[PDB]
Amino acid sequence: KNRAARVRVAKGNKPVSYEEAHAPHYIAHRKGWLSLHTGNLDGEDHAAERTLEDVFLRKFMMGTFPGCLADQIVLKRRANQVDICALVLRQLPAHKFYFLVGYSETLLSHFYKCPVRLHLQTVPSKVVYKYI
Amino acid sequence: SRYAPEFREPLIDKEYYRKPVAELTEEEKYDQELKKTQFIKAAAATETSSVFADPVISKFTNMMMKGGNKVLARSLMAQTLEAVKRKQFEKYRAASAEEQATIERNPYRIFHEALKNCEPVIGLVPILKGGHFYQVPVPLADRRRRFLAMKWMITECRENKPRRTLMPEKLSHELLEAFHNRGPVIKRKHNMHKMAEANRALAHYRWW
Amino acid sequence: CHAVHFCARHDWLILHIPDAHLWVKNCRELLQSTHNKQRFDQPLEASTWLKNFKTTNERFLSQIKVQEKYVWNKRESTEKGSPLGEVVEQGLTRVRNATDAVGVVLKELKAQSALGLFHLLVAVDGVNALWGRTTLKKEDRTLIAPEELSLVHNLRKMVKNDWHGGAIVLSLSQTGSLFKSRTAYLPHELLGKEGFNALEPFLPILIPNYNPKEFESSFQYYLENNWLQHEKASTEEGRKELRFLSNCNPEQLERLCASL
Amino acid sequence: YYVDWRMLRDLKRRKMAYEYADERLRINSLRKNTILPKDLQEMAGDEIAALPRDSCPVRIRNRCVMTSRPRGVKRRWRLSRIVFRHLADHGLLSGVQRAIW
RNA sequence: AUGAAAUGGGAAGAAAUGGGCUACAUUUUCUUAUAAAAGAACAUUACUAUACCCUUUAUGAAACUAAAGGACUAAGGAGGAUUUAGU
Ligand SMILES: [K+]
Ligand SMILES: [Mg+2]
Ligand SMILES: [Mg+2]
Ligand SMILES: [Mg+2]
Ligand SMILES: [Mg+2]
Repeated sequence: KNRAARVRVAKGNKPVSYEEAHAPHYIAHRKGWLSLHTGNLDGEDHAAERTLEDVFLRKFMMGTFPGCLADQIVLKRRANQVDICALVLRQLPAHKFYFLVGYSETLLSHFYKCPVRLHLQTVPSKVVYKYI
Repeated sequence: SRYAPEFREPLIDKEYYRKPVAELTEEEKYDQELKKTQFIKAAAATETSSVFADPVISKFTNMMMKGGNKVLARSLMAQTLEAVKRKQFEKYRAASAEEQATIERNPYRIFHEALKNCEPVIGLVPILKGGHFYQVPVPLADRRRRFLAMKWMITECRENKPRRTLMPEKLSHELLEAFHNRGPVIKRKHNMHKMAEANRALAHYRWW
Repeated sequence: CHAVHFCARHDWLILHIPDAHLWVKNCRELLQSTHNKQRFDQPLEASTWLKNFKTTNERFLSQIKVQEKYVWNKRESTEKGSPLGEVVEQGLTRVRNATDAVGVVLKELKAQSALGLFHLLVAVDGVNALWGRTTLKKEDRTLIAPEELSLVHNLRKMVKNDWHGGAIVLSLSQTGSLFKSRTAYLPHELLGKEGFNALEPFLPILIPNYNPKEFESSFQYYLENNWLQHEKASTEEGRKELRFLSNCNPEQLERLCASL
Repeated sequence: YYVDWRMLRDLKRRKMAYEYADERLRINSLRKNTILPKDLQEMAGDEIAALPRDSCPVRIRNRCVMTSRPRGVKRRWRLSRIVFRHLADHGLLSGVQRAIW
């Protein structure tokens, strides 16, 4: 049996998001890609360096916004600009988000030497695609 | 298969399509009208309306082919037919007018009548009686009877020949010696019949 | 071969090389030449040709007589004036000299032809082999060249227009040719730059495929001998089929009809 | 901290090969020819031998950057088959999908 | 010290067994060709060694590796029960 990235069935009480519900074979069919860069296109270089930055950028955002992430973040690279689009729960006060945005942007712009912007869409609570 | 089960085997008979409508039996006439609404399989690369195409020889060629080498197997069959035509012309020219009449110089007619002679009618088969298998004489079907004649020919020539002889020279000499019913392949037919004779006692075991 | 028959019946002296590719490939005995140590001698190839040349021109082998003395061995020589048949006889008797008897024969006929004694048809089929490449290797495992071979070198002189008293009839054959494409038939493609320059000015005579009249004549000839034994061959649909598959090519028509 | 002590040894091999690249190029050039006296070539054969062993660039092994796995790595991403499949099967590699055909 | 590092080694088989590769040839061997056609070879080494050995080249600091030639060439003559794959 295949165990890869499959949220298995319980007794109908496990909420799962759209991203979690779909197994790997639905990638490019029902669900898209969380990161969009040009490094895996044919005749393009620096796939390894873009992929390592993604791993870190995801671990950074989880720790910097602990318990405030409704879904996995979406990374969008255009030219040298990096754009982070994160669904965040409305747990923290509003002013705290302004602090963490200023901090996380400046810190990641001086770490990778690129302009990095954070885009936050706040949800009242996690969106449930289906109960499995 | 890449052909859905709704596809129909092609009919590549030139005269059939050009026959007058009234000459066709209504059963044949019915299929033509039905086929206008059906799908038709593409014809094979070896399927043609040629007047020189013989299915029996085309099948015999495929049973000699090794590893998809159709050119070599077809070449060997062409050399065989020629080796038989050249062997009968020599005999015809070196024969009296009376003898000349009997001599057959058509290689296609020597090939067909040679194979038919080798065909075995009844061969032993394993049949289950009381949860036990017995060798009971059975009537061989048409397809199995035809297959056995060709297989026995291609196997006598392939194996039981000198090292320096060639297949067009052993096959020609065997088709000709099976056109007169005096060959090793005919002896193999006489063994299958001889063995069924010994086991005739178990004939009634057959349930069809 | 049609030209060789016309000349043969008028009492010409036929010097017919049946295939010239056989002299540049698949040689199992390749000796060296005493006359010139650079050159090599093909004993078996020369011996076979001489026996055929003897049969064709047996009549003229007593009339023509050598104009010089040829020392085959220390103990054997040909006195001037003796019949040309003696040169041929020694070549067959002693295979070592066979490649040298041929050279004497070609030299004598070329010189004596101009004297008006006889006409000489030098008919070489497969002439493209002379100025091409070989598949023969020296003791060092290095490929030989056509000039090096003795038989090839002698013949290259006979196909030159520096003599008179006869005619040279040449033919090109890509079949059996070495290092040439399957679809090469034109004179420059097969002869090359060396062969073309050697033979010019030459008269090219194109041999085409059977025309409608010739194809019917060939079709009836096979039917006249009972060769086309298939029942449908005599019919108009058989003939039309055989015309398409053969394409009126003489060889292909013979091959297709052979199986039928 | 790197993944393990094996990745640490590999990292040092990569930094000592970069230091000795020009040197090992200039010396090795004197040997890869037939134009210089064999006495010089025999001596250059020992100058290259005398350099430290970790300067040799054939002692570098490509390891997964995240698990330090010596075999199973894909050179375009520098990840093992196990790590690559985890990122690919989650939609985190841009343009990588399963191959159905 | 069950931790860290350096240098040198990690051997072989009158053995059994699994899988693969090659051959046992004539529907074959070699050569040109292009897979068509042609010329030769065709049983003692004819077919036939991706072994051993001998040279050369490629990679490397290191040839112990791989390729290409050279000879040397042994066995094998289509394989007992039995068993694998293919619609
Ligand atoms: K230790
Ligand atoms: Mg560890
Ligand atoms: Mg390595
Ligand atoms: Mg071929
Ligand atoms: Mg070296």
